[PDB]
Amino acid sequence: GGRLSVDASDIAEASRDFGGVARAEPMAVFHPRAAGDVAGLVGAAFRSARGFRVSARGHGHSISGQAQAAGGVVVDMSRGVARALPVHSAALGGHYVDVWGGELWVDVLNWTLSHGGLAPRSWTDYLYLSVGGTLSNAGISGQAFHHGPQISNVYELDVVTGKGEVVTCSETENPDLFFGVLGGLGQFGIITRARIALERAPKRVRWIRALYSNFSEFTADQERLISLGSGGGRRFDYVEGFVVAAEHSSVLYCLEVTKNYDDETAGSVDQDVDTLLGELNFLPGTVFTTDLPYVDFLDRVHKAELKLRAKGMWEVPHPWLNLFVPASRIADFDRGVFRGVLGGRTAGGPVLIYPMNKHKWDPRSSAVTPDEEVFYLVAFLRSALPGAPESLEALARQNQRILDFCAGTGIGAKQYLPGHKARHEWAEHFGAARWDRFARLKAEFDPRAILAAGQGIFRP
Ligand SMILES: *Cc1cc2c(cc1C)nc1c(=O)[nH]c(=O)nc-1n2C[C@H](O)[C@H](O)[C@H](O)COP(=O)(O)OP(=O)(O)OC[C@H]1O[C@@H](n2cnc3c(N)ncnc32)[C@H](O)[C@@H]1O
Ligand SMILES: NC(=O)c1ccc(OC(F)(F)F)cc1NC(=O)Nc1cc(Cl)cc(Cl)c1CCO
Repeated sequence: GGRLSVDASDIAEASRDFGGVARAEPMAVFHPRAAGDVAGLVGAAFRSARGFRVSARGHGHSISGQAQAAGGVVVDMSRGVARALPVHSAALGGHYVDVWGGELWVDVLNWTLSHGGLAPRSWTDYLYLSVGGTLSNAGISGQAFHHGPQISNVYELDVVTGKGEVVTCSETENPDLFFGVLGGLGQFGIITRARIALERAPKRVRWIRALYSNFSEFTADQERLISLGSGGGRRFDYVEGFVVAAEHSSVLYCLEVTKNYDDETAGSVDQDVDTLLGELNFLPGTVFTTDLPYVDFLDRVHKAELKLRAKGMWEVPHPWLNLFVPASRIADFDRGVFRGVLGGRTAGGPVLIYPMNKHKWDPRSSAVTPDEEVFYLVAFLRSALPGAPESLEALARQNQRILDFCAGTGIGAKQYLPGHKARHEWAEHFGAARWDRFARLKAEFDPRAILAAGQGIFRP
């Protein structure tokens, strides 16, 4: 059913990622038509004497070669086939939609909106990412504080294991494989189908930004906003934040919130926004508001992408670092990182910061979060200058200084999209109990370590 390709443009693309550093080439790219084709290729690799590497490629958004299969086969999961329609279940209480693992979230959104005006409730900031790719990590944006990450909004999967077997899993059947695959860094199988939870989509968004010069007030407000919702009370539907340079304090903190509304709630949206904002301690006269359709809001980062491609600033190295930081240690992070490591005239990109609630993350999954109820995501999304290798080198040293700071002060930070490569680093990342559950799962579902070897956790 599928097609092996040795096309130079296919090899070149499967040999790079958005990071622009890791460049391990495969022998061929496999283009499947269905799940049985993926099972066939993984089956062949499992049975092969050498046991060649097989890695699924979503949209190639990895930072450090996580989707590369050195001298093996990259499965180009992109499709562009008949799509399953959203379904209502009186047992689950709501809707779901079965999607192909290679499907882009942007295409899922458009499909579910055009079929019942439905949409997933937990997003990523950027929608040109595969479903299987985000579900192998977590899938985070401003909704995770309330709905949990995307791995907390999936009912079932079809997984092609490292033994080339197709398995249907969920909380009730084969749960070990289901929870293992979720946040599992592609280690135990290839997601060929995911059953995404859906809600009735809002039609419009009231998008707000408010400035702060005091980090204690900014963090205190973010932490209060993510605690709202008891008895279905008033709350924002999205809570993010970012660190801004001065051009009271030389560092400004931008709080970013949204209030989702439809035809029925259009009347109460203005009062709801003013009531929630009134309780906050942002700088007076720093409120910036936008009103736009839901799709336009969710697609905001693709618009930033278009501006970058127009300036030759998209195909540049992206040494992006993502950290989860316990809330008990976040104040020290401002002093030491935002003002310290990144202080002064440092040479491009956002630094996002916002808290989340650990209780929205299922502890049975493979995802690694700090051992604290409230933790922040700190996303250093700084890009290197075009055709300037030294720019990448300086950003890499800065990232290592951030990591050294956390280790040196005992901040129990955890890396999201972990870029570790040594066994002792992975053991520390997971901790003893989680490492044991991880390795046991690998022994059962990928004993030959065929899958996602670019993650550099296990070796054949
Ligand atoms: C490039 C980028 C990434 C990004 C983002 C914005 C940009 C410009 N915004 C994000 C956001 O707001 N929130 C978030 O949580 N992540 C965000 N990212 C990162 C993104 O989630 C990751 O890059 C992730 O890997 C998904 O990207 P993609 O779909 O392109 O997947 P990949 O890089 O090729 O693969 C990643 C790993 O998973 C394995 N893999 C891929 N597909 C599958 C399937 N179907 N099943 C199982 N494993 C799979 C790869 O082999 C690799 O190990
Ligand atoms: N403000 C924005 O949201 C954003 C803007 C520009 C952009 O850069 C561009 F090059 F794509 F234009 C990317 C943005 N956001 C983004 O990529 N976020 C992101 C990435 C990873 Cl790798 C990991 C996690 Cl957790 C997150 C989510 C953080 O909230």
